[PDB]
Amino acid sequence: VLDLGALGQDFAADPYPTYARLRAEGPAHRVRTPEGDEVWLVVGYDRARAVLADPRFSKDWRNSTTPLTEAEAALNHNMLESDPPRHTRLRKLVAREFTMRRVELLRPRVQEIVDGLVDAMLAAPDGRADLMESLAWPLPITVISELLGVPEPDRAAFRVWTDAFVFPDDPAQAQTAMAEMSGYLSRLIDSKRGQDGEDLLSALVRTSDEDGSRLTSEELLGMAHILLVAGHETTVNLIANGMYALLSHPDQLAALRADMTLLDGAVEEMLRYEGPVESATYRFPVEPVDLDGTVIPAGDTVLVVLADAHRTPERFPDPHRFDIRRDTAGHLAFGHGIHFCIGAPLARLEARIAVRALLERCPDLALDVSPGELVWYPNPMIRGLKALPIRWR
Ligand code: HEM
Ligand SMILES: CC[C@H]1OC(=O)[C@H](C)[C@@H](O[C@H]2O[C@@H](C)C[C@@H](N(C)C)[C@@H]2O)[C@@H](C)C[C@H](C)C(=O)/C=C/[C@H]1C
Repeated sequence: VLDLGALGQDFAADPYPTYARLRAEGPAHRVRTPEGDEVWLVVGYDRARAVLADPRFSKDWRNSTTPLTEAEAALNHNMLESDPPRHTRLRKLVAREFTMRRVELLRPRVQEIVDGLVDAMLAAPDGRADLMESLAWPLPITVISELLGVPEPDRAAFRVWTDAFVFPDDPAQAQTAMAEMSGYLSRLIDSKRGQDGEDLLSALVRTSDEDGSRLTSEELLGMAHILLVAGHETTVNLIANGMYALLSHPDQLAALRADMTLLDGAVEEMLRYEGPVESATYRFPVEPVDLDGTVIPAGDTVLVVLADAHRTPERFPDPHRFDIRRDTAGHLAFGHGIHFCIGAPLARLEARIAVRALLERCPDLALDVSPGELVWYPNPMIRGLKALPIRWR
């Protein structure tokens, strides 16, 4: 039983060697996450892609040996933590809001938010800033908050709750944060009743009130929570991890600067090279599963390591090479199967507009600290930085 906790920041900063080491012996391994969670890891691209879409692996806690806590049980009635038919029904409720055509209409506004954030950033007399605080965090929370209808003065509370979910001081902090967020969402939800709002939450509230059978109040709350949190810590880290990748690879940054039509390709390679999701969300086998000899008992917690999949040579030649011109087709940065990220088009839009704005307005943009000085968060499911110092002329 490998204990990831005893590996420290060394493993947090560069977990790849550890994963590949495990991939060499087999596809599934038992480990102890930093928080003390005894879980299973699935490494290797082929096995990883298969498991993500293998119906034998449920996301419904009723099939999990580990029980939900009281505060967690208040938010699990959402699509990411359910199997069909519930999943089918819940996702249908919002699929239409996230199509590429629907998201494209948001381009003008996303552009506004980015230009404003960059305007403010370039106001620094020293030509220095923390990209995490100036853009990576502000952009994502602003967009999703406007789509759902979260008042501006309430958006700060989320960075706090979100942090307590990722790198909580103690187990209790996370639980308290959930209870608070849970209480806030219920109040936000109730405040929309009778107000004729046209934001997504208001529509959902109307749907639930009209027929509690199509969307129960537990699910309304669950839906509001998943849409706000599943795309927060992820888009934030994509922007930051992606810019770090570019800034730590001068040659690639130059090629993109020279030819901006490589942008879309650059963004995909960022997802594949330094995607924010190191490990997918909890899966629980509904029956004992045998992965090439290793048997994962029913009920155990399983984590598909997307990061290791992205470094499998057979799938991505010269894995450790960050190449924006590389063939990325097949990466699992957004998952695979029925739970495939519903916010992918919106994630891609924000990332594309943010990367272009920095390259075209920050002359001689450069990393303002050495790669080795950067600090990464411990949590195995999330790949993200504590801060990203940058500078320009
Ligand atoms: C670059 C940013 C993003 C990445 C890399 C990402 C990644 C993922 C991944 C890996 C999954 C499935 C994981 C699993 O199967 O356990 C997923 C699911 C999901 N994502 Fe994203 N996501 C991002 C942005 C977004 C955005 C912007 C939203 C919100 C608008 C969002 C909403 C969701 C939801 C609600 C699900 C559940 C889908 C379902 O269960 O049917 N994601 N995302
Ligand atoms: C969709 C990929 C990202 O994951 C999340 O957003 C997960 C689902 C979210 O997980 C947990 O949030 C709690 C508030 C409720 C809990 N459930 C038991 C009711 C749910 O599993 C994040 C808060 C967890 C991780 C740490 C994260 O920040 C994002 C990870 C992405 C992989």
